[PDB]
Amino acid sequence: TVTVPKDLYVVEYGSNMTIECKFPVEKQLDLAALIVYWEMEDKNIIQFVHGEEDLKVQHSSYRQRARLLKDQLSLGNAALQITDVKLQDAGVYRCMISYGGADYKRITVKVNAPY
Amino acid sequence: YANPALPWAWXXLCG
Repeated sequence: TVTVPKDLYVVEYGSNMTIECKFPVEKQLDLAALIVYWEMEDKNIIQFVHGEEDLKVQHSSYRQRARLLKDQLSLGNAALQITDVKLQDAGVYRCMISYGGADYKRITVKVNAPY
Repeated sequence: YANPALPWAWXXLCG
């Protein structure tokens, strides 16, 4: 089962965020069995297939800001890091992990502008 | 889905 440590993030304008998305890993991760999808309101952020990614399919509004952290991935955490968080980044993020079965979770991100 | 070079849509659709 895919689990999330939390399903709501409130993150500061201009900061970096890491959204987590956990799945069961045994002694070692098998890339040949793993697909990860991160999506946000019809925008494709990460489309990871057995180790393979193609920047060309990443939605323009996440270019150079959004990546799947590979060290975490190796621990069963398909963590999406988004740098320089924008107000437009607020919304519902969806992760799908396929790894000995497919499951998914939804995560709300809110962006605050403290003063 | 699941060609990494083609847009997907939620869930496991082609975009």
